[PDB]
Amino acid sequence: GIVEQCCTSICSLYQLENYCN
Amino acid sequence: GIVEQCCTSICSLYQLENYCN
Amino acid sequence: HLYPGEVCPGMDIRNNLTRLHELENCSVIEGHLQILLMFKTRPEDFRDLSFPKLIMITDYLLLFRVYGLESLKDLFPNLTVIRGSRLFFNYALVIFEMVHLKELGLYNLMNITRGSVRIEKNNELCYLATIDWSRILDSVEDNHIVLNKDDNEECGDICPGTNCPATVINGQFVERCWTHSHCQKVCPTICKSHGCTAEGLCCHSECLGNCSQPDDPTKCVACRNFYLDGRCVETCPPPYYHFQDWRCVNFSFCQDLHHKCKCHQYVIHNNKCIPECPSGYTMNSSNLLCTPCLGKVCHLLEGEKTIDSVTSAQELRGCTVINGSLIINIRGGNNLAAELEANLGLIEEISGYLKIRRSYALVSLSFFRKLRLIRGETLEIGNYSFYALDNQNLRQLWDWSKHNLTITQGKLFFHYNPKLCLSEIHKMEEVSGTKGRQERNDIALKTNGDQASCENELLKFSYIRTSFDKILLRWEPYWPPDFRDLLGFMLFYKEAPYQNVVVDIDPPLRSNDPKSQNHPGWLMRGLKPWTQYAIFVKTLVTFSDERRTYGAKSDIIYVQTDATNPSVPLDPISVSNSSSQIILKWKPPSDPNGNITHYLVFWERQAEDSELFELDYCLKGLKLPSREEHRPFEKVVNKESLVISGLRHFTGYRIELQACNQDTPEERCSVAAYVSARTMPE
Amino acid sequence: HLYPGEVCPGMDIRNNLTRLHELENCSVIEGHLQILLMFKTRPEDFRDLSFPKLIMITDYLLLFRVYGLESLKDLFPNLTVIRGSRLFFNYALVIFEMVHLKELGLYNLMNITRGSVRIEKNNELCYLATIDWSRILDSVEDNHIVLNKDDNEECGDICPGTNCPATVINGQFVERCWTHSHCQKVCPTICKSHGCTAEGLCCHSECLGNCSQPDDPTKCVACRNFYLDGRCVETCPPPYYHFQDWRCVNFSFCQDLHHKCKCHQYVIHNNKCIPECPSGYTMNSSNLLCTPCLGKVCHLLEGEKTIDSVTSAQELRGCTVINGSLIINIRGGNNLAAELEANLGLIEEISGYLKIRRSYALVSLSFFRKLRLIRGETLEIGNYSFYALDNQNLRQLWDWSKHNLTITQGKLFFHYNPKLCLSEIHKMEEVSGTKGRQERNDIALKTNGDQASCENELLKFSYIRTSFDKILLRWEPYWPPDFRDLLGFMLFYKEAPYQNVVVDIDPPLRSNDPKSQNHPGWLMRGLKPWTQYAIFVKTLVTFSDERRTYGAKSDIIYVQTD
Amino acid sequence: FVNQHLCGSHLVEALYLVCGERGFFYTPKA
Amino acid sequence: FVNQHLCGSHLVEALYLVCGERGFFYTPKA
Amino acid sequence: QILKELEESSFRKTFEDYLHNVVFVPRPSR
Amino acid sequence: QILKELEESSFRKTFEDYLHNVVFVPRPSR
Ligand SMILES: *[C@@H]1O[C@H](CO)[C@@H](O[C@@H]2O[C@H](CO)[C@@H](O[C@@H]3O[C@H](CO)[C@@H](O)[C@H](O)[C@@H]3O)[C@H](O)[C@H]2NC(C)=O)[C@H](O)[C@H]1NC(C)=O
Ligand SMILES: *[C@@H]1O[C@H](CO)[C@@H](O[C@@H]2O[C@H](CO)[C@@H](O[C@@H]3O[C@H](CO)[C@@H](O)[C@H](O)[C@@H]3O)[C@H](O)[C@H]2NC(C)=O)[C@H](O)[C@H]1NC(C)=O
Ligand SMILES: *[C@@H]1O[C@H](CO[C@@H]2O[C@@H](C)[C@@H](O)[C@@H](O)[C@@H]2O)[C@@H](O[C@@H]2O[C@H](CO)[C@@H](O)[C@H](O)[C@H]2NC(C)=O)[C@H](O)[C@H]1NC(C)=O
Ligand SMILES: *[C@@H]1O[C@H](CO[C@@H]2O[C@@H](C)[C@@H](O)[C@@H](O)[C@@H]2O)[C@@H](O[C@@H]2O[C@H](CO)[C@@H](O)[C@H](O)[C@H]2NC(C)=O)[C@H](O)[C@H]1NC(C)=O
Ligand SMILES: *[C@@H]1O[C@H](CO[C@@H]2O[C@@H](C)[C@@H](O)[C@@H](O)[C@@H]2O)[C@@H](O[C@@H]2O[C@H](CO)[C@@H](O)[C@H](O)[C@H]2NC(C)=O)[C@H](O)[C@H]1NC(C)=O
Ligand SMILES: *[C@@H]1O[C@H](CO[C@@H]2O[C@@H](C)[C@@H](O)[C@@H](O)[C@@H]2O)[C@@H](O[C@@H]2O[C@H](CO)[C@@H](O)[C@H](O)[C@H]2NC(C)=O)[C@H](O)[C@H]1NC(C)=O
Ligand SMILES: *[C@@H]1O[C@H](CO)[C@@H](O[C@@H]2O[C@H](CO)[C@@H](O)[C@H](O)[C@H]2NC(C)=O)[C@H](O)[C@H]1NC(C)=O
Ligand SMILES: *[C@@H]1O[C@H](CO)[C@@H](O[C@@H]2O[C@H](CO)[C@@H](O)[C@H](O)[C@H]2NC(C)=O)[C@H](O)[C@H]1NC(C)=O
Ligand SMILES: *[C@@H]1O[C@H](CO[C@@H]2O[C@@H](C)[C@@H](O)[C@@H](O)[C@@H]2O)[C@@H](O)[C@H](O)[C@H]1NC(C)=O
Ligand SMILES: *[C@@H]1O[C@H](CO[C@@H]2O[C@@H](C)[C@@H](O)[C@@H](O)[C@@H]2O)[C@@H](O)[C@H](O)[C@H]1NC(C)=O
Ligand SMILES: *[C@@H]1O[C@H](CO)[C@@H](O)[C@H](O)[C@H]1NC(C)=O
Ligand SMILES: *[C@@H]1O[C@H](CO)[C@@H](O)[C@H](O)[C@H]1NC(C)=O
Repeated sequence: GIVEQCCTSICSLYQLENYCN
Repeated sequence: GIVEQCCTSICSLYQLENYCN
Repeated sequence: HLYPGEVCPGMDIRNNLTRLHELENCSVIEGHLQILLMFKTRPEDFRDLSFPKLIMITDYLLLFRVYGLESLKDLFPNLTVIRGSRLFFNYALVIFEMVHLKELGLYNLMNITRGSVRIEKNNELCYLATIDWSRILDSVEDNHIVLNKDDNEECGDICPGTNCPATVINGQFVERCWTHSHCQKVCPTICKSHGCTAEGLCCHSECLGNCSQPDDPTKCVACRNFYLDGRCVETCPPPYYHFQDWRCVNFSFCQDLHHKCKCHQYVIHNNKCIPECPSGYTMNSSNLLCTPCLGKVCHLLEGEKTIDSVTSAQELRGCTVINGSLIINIRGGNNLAAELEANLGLIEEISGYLKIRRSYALVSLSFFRKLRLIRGETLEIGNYSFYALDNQNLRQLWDWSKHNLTITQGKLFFHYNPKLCLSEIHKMEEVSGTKGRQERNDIALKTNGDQASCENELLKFSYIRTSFDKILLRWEPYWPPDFRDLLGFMLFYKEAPYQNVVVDIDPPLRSNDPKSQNHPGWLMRGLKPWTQYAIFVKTLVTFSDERRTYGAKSDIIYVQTDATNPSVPLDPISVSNSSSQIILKWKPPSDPNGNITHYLVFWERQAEDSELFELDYCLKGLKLPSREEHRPFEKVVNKESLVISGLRHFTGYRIELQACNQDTPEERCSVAAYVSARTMPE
Repeated sequence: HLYPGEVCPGMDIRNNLTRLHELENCSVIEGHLQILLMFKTRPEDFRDLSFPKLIMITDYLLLFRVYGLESLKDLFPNLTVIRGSRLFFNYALVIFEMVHLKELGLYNLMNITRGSVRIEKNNELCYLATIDWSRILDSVEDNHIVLNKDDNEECGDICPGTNCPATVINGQFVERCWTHSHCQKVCPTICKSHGCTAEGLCCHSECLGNCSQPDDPTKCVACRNFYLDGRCVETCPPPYYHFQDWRCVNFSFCQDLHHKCKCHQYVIHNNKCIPECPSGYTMNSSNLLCTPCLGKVCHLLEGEKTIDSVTSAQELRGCTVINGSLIINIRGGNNLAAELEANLGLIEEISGYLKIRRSYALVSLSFFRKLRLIRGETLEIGNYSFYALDNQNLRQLWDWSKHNLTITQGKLFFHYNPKLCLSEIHKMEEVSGTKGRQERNDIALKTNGDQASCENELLKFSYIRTSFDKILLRWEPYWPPDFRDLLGFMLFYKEAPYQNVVVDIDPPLRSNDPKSQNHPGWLMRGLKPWTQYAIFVKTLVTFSDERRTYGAKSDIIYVQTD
Repeated sequence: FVNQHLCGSHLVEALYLVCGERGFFYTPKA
Repeated sequence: FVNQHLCGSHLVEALYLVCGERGFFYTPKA
Repeated sequence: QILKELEESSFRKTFEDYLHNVVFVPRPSR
Repeated sequence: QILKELEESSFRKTFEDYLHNVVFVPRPSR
C-alpha cells in the first residue's frame, strides 16, 4: 500500500517507477 | 497460613482445633 | 422525455480534459464520477466547457487537485439529485484539495439521498455558510468542513437584496445563496417530499426536488423512486423489473446482461434485476430466478478485511458465510451503527478470528444480529480468536437473553475498555463456555470498565431525616468479606429540578454483628428551602489483584426541601386612582421559600400630624403642603396587586405588606415591607 | 560488676504470669522478648511484680494484648539499651493492641541503636508528645504512631514544674517527660555518644548512655560495644573472641558451644565466634577457623521467599548462591535501601526466577551489587524469569557501565512502572542478550515511564528575544518521520528564584526543507522586570502502537528580564 | 459458628473463643 | 532524491515530480 | 477530555490515506 | 495524589497480618 511503502518503509525511485506508466 | 485458611478460605472448628493444644 | 440523454456508466477523468468529451450527452450517470489530478490546466480550459445534460448521479462524485478551476456553475449547472448507493466513507460529494476553487454555483442540487459531504483543504472556497444542508440532506451532523478560505473570515458572500431566504438557524437569519447571483431555493413546508415548482406548488407524488409542471408525472424533473418511459413510477408493473432502485426493465434486458461475461452476471428476484442470490437459493437456466432450495460464502481476499465504513460494509452486504477473519477499526466520531447494521452480519460463522481495535463510537455489538459461531481456524497472534482494544464508548456486547455465542478455539483479549465492566465479560466467558482457557492478563484488570461502578452490590437506605437546612441518611453498612478493605464512602449529591439522571464518609467500627450499632450517616448543612435534591452513594474499597469484592453503590434518590419565611415583597407602589381606592402593586419577593399561599396586607389609618392644629395660618407663612390591635387586612391570593376601598379622603395611610408561603397551620409569612400613601380629595 | 545478673537468652511469655519468674535475675537478655495474649490479667497482678535486673536487650521487645496493665515503670524500671540486631519490620519496640495501657515510665531507656518504634491501637496511652525520639533513635521518621488516646486530644501530660526540659522542636517548647513525675533526661551536646552521668559529665569512651561514675570503664552502666569482666572494652584482647557484638569469650567457651548440637554450630573467624563461614572457606577440626580454599548455597524453603523487611533480609545475610526464587514485595513508605544493601546480594546466581511486585519506595536496584546470572530453572508462570509491577518511584535499574546481566531462560514482564522509561528497558534487553524472546505487550507501552519525558530528542533554541514585557523563543523545528503526527508544542514556564529544577503552541507549516521558514515561537506578555524565569518546551505528538517517534523536550533555561 | 473470612480482632476473639484454655505453646525447639 | 518517510502533499508533489507526464492510467478492467 | 479531537485528527489522516490508496494502484499492471 | 495513604493502609494491614502469622503456627505439631 501507499503508506505501507512510502511511510512504513521509504519508497525508491524504482518502486515509484511502476507508478509511472 | 492464617489468612490463607481463615480469610482466603474459611477456617473450620476442626482446623482451629490444631490451634488448640 | 424527462431524461433526453443516456446512461453512460461512470468513468473517472484524469490529467487533462480530453476524455471529458466522452461523457457529454448522457443525462444520468450510473455509478460515480471522479475528476482528479490535472495540474496543467487553465481557467480558459473551462470557459469553453459546460455540461447541463447531467441531472442525477447514482453513487458519488469527487473533485481532487485540479488547477485553474474556480467554479462549478458552468461545468455542471443542472446536477440535481444524488442517490448514493455506493458511498465514500459515508460521503457522496468530495470537494478536496482544489486549488483556486472559490465558488460552486450548485443551486440546482436539491436532494442528496444517502451519504454526506466533506470539504477540506480548499483555501479559496467561500459562499459556504449560505448553504442549508438540511434542505438537501437528512443527517447534517456528518458533514466535515475545514481548512478553507472561510476559516480565515474574509469573504463577503453577499447578494444585493430582495430573493435569497434569510432564515434563522442558530443565532440570527442566515441568507441562503450559492453565488452573489444564485439564491438557495426553498420549497415550502408541504412540497418537501417531491419538490416544488417555480411558484411553489407541490409536484406529483413521484417527482423529486424539481418538476417542470406542478402535479404531473409526465412533467417532473427527477423521479423520487423509479423511472419508466416519460413517467416516474412508484413500482414496476409486470413484466418489468426494478433495476438498481431507479427504473423498470424488461426480461430481455437483464437476460442479455448475463450473456456478456463469457463482471457481475445477474439474476432476478422479487421483480428485481440483482447481482446474486443469497443462501438457500439457486439460479435458473430459464429465467435466472433465485429459487429456494436446500442448504453464500463470501471468501475474503487473504481471509482478511479491514472494515472502516459503509464503503467497506457494502462489500459484505447480504453475505451469510465469511471464509476469513474480520478486523473492526473505525476511528470515527459518528455513530454509523444503524447503517452499519443495515448491511452486516446476517451470518452465523467466522472461519478465522475476530479483531476489534481502537474503534471510538461503537457503543454496542447488537448490529451483529444472527452471529453465533466463531470457528477461529486462523487465530490472532498471541493465540486469540478474539481481540478487543481501545473502545471508549463500548458498554454492552449483547443481551445474553436470546443472543448466544459459540467459540471453537482461541482466547479473549480485553484491554483499555473504560466503559466495559467485568460482569458481561464473565457472562461472555460463560456463554462461550471457554472459561477454562484464559490466563492472567488476558483481561486488563485495571482499565476495563473503570469509569462507573457496575457489578452487583446495592446500598439500601434504612432511615431518612430531612430538614430545611439538615440532611441525614442512614443505610445498611455493607462490609466486604475482608472488612479491612473498606476505605470509605463516596457520596454524590446535587439539586435536580428534572429527574432525568461530592463528599466522603469514614467507615465505622464493625466489631460485631449481633447488634452492629454502626449504621453510617452524614449530615448536610448546605440546603436550600423547598428545593429538590438528587443524591447517591458509592462504596470506596481496596483493590485486590484477585476476583475483587465488587463493591456497592446506592440508588439515585430525590428528596425535596422544605420552606421558610419568604423575602421582602419587592417594590410596593401605592397609588390612589380614586378618592377611596388605593391600588397597591408589588413584585414577588427574592426568595419565596416555598409555594406562596397569599399576601398579608395591612393598611393603617395614619391621622394628620398633630403640630398643625396650633399654628396661625392667618399669619404669613401659610405654605400648606399639598400632601395586640386588629388593623384592617387582606389575604391577597394569587395576585400581585390589591385595590383598597372604603377609604377616607385626605388621610395618609401606612401600609405593611408581607407574603406568606404557609397559611392553614400557623402562618409562615414574610417580613414587613412598608409604604405610605394618600387618597385623592373628593 | 557492671552486670551482676546473667544472660538468660530470649523466651517469650504467654497466657499467664507463671513463666515470668524464669526471667528474674538476669542482667541482659540475649535475643528478644515478647509478652502476649493474656486476657485474664488484673492490675493487681503487677504491683507485686517488678524486674530492675534487666538493663539491655539485644534484639527486640514486643507487647501484645495483655489486659489490666497500665504502665511499665514497675516491670522494667531500668531497661536502658536496645541494640537491635534481629529486628522486627525495622522495629525493635512493639507496643500494640494493649488494652488499659496508659503510660510507660520508661525513663531509663536511653539509646536504641538499630531499629525503630511502632505504636498502634492503644486507646489508653498518653505522655507521647513528651518523648524526644532523636535523643534515643536516629531515623525518627520511621516511627508509626496512630490509634491512641493521644489521637483524641484529652491528656494533659504535664509535670508540676522545674526538671523536665521544655525544648522547641516544631512550633514551641515541648516538655519532655515519661510520667507526671518522670522527666526525660537530656545529656549535653558533648556527652552525646557514650551518655552522661547525673550532673552532666561525660562518661567513659566505652560507656553508653549511663555511667555510675563519669569517665570510668570500670564504673559505667552500659558498654558502648563490648564487655569484659567489669570493663567496657573497645575490642577483644587475646586470646578472646567477639561474641554477638557485645563481649569477649575465650576459645573454650565457643569451643564447647559447638559440642552441643550432637541449632547453630559455631566457628571462629577474624577473632570472632561466628555461626558460619562464607563461600570458598572451610571449617577446622582443631579450632574451627574459616580457612580459605578453592571453588554458600542458601537453599530456600520450597525455592521461594517473600522479602519484605530486614527481618526477611538477615536470613539471607551474606549468602552467595540462591537455590530458589525471590519475591520482592515491600509496601513500604520508607527507604530501607542502605540497610537493604547492608545484608543483600553479594551473589551472582539465582536458580529460579525473580519477582518484583508492587514495591513502592524502591527508586533503584543498585543495592544489588554483584548479581550477574539468572538461571531461571523455575519460571514465573506465563514463562517469565523476570517480573515487574507497580513501582511508583523506580527510575533506574542499574548503571549499565559496569553492571552486567546474564539470563538463561524466561521473559520480561513490564507494567505500570510510571517513571521507568523505555530506553534503559531496551538497554536491559540488549545486555540480557534475550531480545529475541519478548512478544507484544510484554512491555506496557502506555504506562511505563509516563510521568517524565525521557527518551532522546532534544529541542535547541535558535533565537532568543527578551524584554520587560515580551518573550519570544525560536527553536529548530523538529519533524518526526510522519510530519502529520506533530500536533503541538507543550511549554512549561514559571519563575525561579533558585535554579534547582504552562502554554501551548500550534505547529507551523512544514511544506519543504530547503528553506523551511517555520521557526516556531510564542510571545509571552506576563513578564515582571528583574525577575528570573524557568522555561522549557515539550513536543506534543501523536501516539502510535509501533516504535513511536519518541518526541522532543527542551532544556530548562533561565531568563532574567529587565 | 460463623462461616466468613476473618481478620483482625474478630479473628483474635474467635481464636480466644476456640482456645479457651491453653491452646498454644511456644516450643519450636525448646 | 530524499531518503525519508513520506505522506501528504509532500508525497503528492513527490509523485508529481516522479510522473511528470502521464504516469498513471485508470483501467482496472477497461 | 479532548481526546476525541486527538482521534479525530487520526481520522482525518485516515481519510487522507484512503484517497491516496485509491490513487495509488490503478497504474501498475505490467 | 494521596495514593501513598492508600498503600499505607495496606501496609498497616500487612503489619496486622504478619503478627497474626507469628501467633498462628507454633501450636500444630502433632
Ligand atoms: C430526499 O428524498 C428522499 C425520498 O423519499 C426523502 O426520504 C427518504 O427516503 C429514503 C428512501 O425511501 C428513506 O430511506 C429508507 O429508510 C428505511 C428505514 O426508515 C429503510 O428500510 C430503507 O431501506 C431506506 O433506506 C429515508 O428514510 C427517507 N428520509 C426521510 C426523512 O423521509 C429524503 O428525506 C429527501 N431528503 C431531504 C433532505 O428531504
Ligand atoms: C547509640 O549508640 C551508638 C553507639 O556508638 C551510636 O553510634 C552508632 O553506632 C552504630 C554501631 O557501630 C553505627 O552503626 C554502624 O554504621 C556503619 C556505617 O556507618 C556500619 O558499617 C556498621 O556496621 C554499623 O552498623 C552508627 O553509625 C552510629 N551512629 C552514630 C550517629 O554515631 C548511636 O549514635 C547512638 N544513638 C543515639 C541516638 O545517640
Ligand atoms: C453526443 O451526441 C452527438 C449527437 O449524435 C447523437 O448521439 C450519437 C451517439 C448518435 O446516437 C446519433 O445518432 C445522435 O444523433 C454525437 O455526434 C455524432 O457522433 C457520431 C459518431 O459518434 C457521428 O457519426 C455524427 O455525425 C455526430 N453527429 C453530430 C450532430 O455531431 C456525439 O458523438 C456524441 N458523443 C458522445 C460522447 O456520445
Ligand atoms: C426490451 O428492452 C430492450 C431495451 O430497452 C431499451 O433500453 C432501455 C434503457 C430504455 O431506454 C428502453 O426504452 C429501450 O427500449 C428493447 O430494445 C430496444 O428497443 C427499442 C424500442 O423502442 C429500440 O429502439 C432499441 O434499438 C432497442 N435496443 C437495441 C439495443 O436494439 C426491447 O425492444 C424490449 N423488448 C420488449 C419486448 O419490450
Ligand atoms: C534468682 O536468684 C536466686 C538466688 O540464688 C542465686 O541464683 C541461683 C540460680 C544459684 O546460682 C544461687 O547460687 C544464687 O545465689 C535464686 O534462688 C535460689 O533458687 C534455687 C533453686 O534453683 C534454690 O536452691 C536456692 O536456695 C535459692 N537461693 C536463694 C537465695 O533464694 C532464684 O532461683 C533465681 N531465679 C532464677 C530464675 O534463676
Ligand atoms: C574460658 O571460659 C569459660 C567460660 O567463661 C565464663 O563465662 C563468661 C560469660 C564470663 O563470665 C567468664 O568470666 C567466665 O569465666 C570459663 O569457665 C568458667 O570459669 C569460671 C571462672 O571464674 C568458673 O567460675 C566457671 O564455673 C567456669 N564455667 C564452667 C561451666 O565450669 C573458663 O574458666 C575459661 N578459661 C580460661 C582459661 O579463661
Ligand atoms: C499457539 O498455540 C498453538 C497450538 O499449540 C501453537 O502452535 C503449534 O506449534 C507447534 C510448534 O511450534 C506445532 O508443532 C503445532 O503444529 C502448532 N499447532 C497449531 C495448532 O498451530 C503455537 O506455538 C502457540 N503460539 C503461542 C505464541 O503461544
Ligand atoms: C512455557 O514454556 C514451556 C517450554 O516449552 C512449556 O512447557 C512444556 O510443555 C510441554 C507440554 O505441556 C511439555 O512436553 C514440555 O516438557 C514442557 N517444557 C518445559 C521446559 O516445561 C509450557 O507449556 C509453556 N507455558 C505457557 C503458558 O506457554
Ligand atoms: C439461541 O438463543 C435462542 C433464545 O434462547 C432461548 O431463551 C433463553 C432464555 C434460553 O433459555 C435458551 O436456552 C432458549 O432456547 C434459542 O431459540 C436458540 O435455540 C439458541 N441457539 C443456541 C445454539 O443455543
Ligand atoms: C562485568 O562488568 C565488568 C565491567 O565491564 C567493563 O566495562 C564495560 C564498559 C564493558 O566494556 C565490559 O566489557 C568491561 O569488561 C567487567 O569487569 C566484567 O568482566 C563483567 N562480567 C561479565 C560476565 O560480563
Ligand atoms: C499458666 O499457664 C500454663 C500454660 O498456659 C499452665 O500450665 C498453668 O497451669 C497456668 N497456671 C495458672 C495458675 O493458670
Ligand atoms: C491527454 O491525456 C491522455 C492520457 O494521458 C493522452 O493520451 C493525451 O495525449 C493527452 N492530451 C494532451 C493534449 O495532453
